[PDB]
Amino acid sequence: NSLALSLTADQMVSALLDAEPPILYSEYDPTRPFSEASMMGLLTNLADRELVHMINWAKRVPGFVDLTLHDQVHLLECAWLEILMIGLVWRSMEHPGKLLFAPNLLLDRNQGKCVEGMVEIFDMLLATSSRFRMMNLQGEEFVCLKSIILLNSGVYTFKDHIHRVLDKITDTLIHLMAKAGLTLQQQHQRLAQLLLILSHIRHMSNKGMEHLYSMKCKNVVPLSDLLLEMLDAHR
Amino acid sequence: SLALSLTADQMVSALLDAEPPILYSEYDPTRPFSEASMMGLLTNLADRELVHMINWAKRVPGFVDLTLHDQVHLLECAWLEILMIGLVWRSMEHPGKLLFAPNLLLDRNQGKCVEGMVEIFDMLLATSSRFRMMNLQGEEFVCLKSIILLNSGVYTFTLKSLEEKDHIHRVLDKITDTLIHLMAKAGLTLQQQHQRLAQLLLILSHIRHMSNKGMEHLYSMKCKNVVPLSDLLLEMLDAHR
Amino acid sequence: KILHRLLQDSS
Amino acid sequence: HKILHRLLQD
Ligand SMILES: Oc1ccc(C(=C2CCCCCC2)c2ccc(O)cc2)cc1
Ligand SMILES: Oc1ccc(C(=C2CCCCCC2)c2ccc(O)cc2)cc1
Repeated sequence: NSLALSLTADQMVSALLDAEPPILYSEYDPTRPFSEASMMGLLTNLADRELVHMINWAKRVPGFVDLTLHDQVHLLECAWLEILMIGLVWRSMEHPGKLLFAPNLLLDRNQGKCVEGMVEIFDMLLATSSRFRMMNLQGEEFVCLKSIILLNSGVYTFKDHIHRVLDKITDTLIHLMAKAGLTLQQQHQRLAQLLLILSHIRHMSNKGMEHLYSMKCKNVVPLSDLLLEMLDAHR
Repeated sequence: SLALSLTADQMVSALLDAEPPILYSEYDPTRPFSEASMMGLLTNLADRELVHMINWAKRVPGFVDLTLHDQVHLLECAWLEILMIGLVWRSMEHPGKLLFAPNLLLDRNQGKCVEGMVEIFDMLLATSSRFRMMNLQGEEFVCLKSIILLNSGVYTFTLKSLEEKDHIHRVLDKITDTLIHLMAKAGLTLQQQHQRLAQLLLILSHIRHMSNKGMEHLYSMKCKNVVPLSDLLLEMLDAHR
Repeated sequence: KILHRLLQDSS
Repeated sequence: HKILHRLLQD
């Protein structure tokens, strides 16, 4: 028996907010124009350092530590790029047209054209960021969506305890909307809109996963051993 | 617009009245299974299913109020998702089996006849076991299908062209109200309504994942030049790559 | 496009 | 053996 189900909705928000990973920085060489290997090398280095914090963020998600080590590995292996992308989308909220990969690394659509096939994923990420901005996504809602992605994206690729925590985060999401003054009709409508965006985040992840599989086969930008493990888990 | 004034009970009536039939397959039980034969059956089946889906999409409330180019985009990105959730729906009361047609029940052993398709079979089976575990209702299933039609391509899009994007969200919120009305009649508390509403929409993330995985599998067997794809399926497949 | 015709097919 | 195993135990 875990302890996530016993936590209050406010105690659920505080635990997720306190587990938030930091906003990392990219390498500080000022070269605004990028090549294909230059841009992918910076993102690969950044994503590799972000995975280490995500792994420790996952351990501090209520209910995740109560899972089997294998079940913990499975959920992170399938949702890792989704979690990175929804974090990238969230940081880019107050930067329309830009993707804030790091405070010292903002990229636009023209930047994604330096890597073939990545400008298409850029538009999807920028569209999701504009969608979060349109809905006035709160940070308390964002940390709930991240933990939902972690526990849901791989729950059918195996279970009852995971759905119990997923229902707990649902109660937590409703708690936030009822506190903001939204009516009952506005609660489940905003809840639906938020969860529907997760379908696009999954889509962007699968598209991004194939893009990284293409970069591996190009064998120009060297991937880290940890990234190769998270990448090989998708075949 | 007509769809905005629909009652939730009238919304269910429209979706249920528009349900496409359950087409049969050309499967011969006397013929053993093969890779080229099995994918040939499913290609012929999915191709004839596309014709009814295109006419089913027209009868979805709000879909006719969209641009002809917007209707093409929504179907191009969601066609395999809609096929898969219908397949998962038909296979709900057949554990370990996928009911592609009333005369075509496939388990995991048949899925291995095609290289790599067994992994997608397991995901579809787990989704059906999830639908069976949740005791999914037909009124909820038809709501999820129309959501997939409007949502799967709404973020892949003239400054006024986003006004129709705003109209799609109006119908999406309208279908959300319909789901909540359905669950309230089934004796579910507000907490149970929100949880079940969340569980249903979370499955759409896996349906998208299965579609992306299935879309890459169809692209691989096309370049294999082993199973010829129909002219419409080639159009739907080229729209994803 | 075939999807164009079938969507455009009124009668 | 996976690096992800070690990062989850440590
Ligand atoms: O915070 C981040 C979110 C996503 C990415 C990323 C993306 C790849 C998908 C294409 C669009 C760019 C986002 C990436 C880049 C390189 C890499 O080795 C692993 C992940 C990095 C950091
Ligand atoms: O109702 C159906 C749903 C999906 C499929 C299908 C699937 C492909 C994804 C892999 C798992 C099998 C299901 C398929 C097969 C061949 C084809 O040319 C187009 C679609 C057919 C009918």
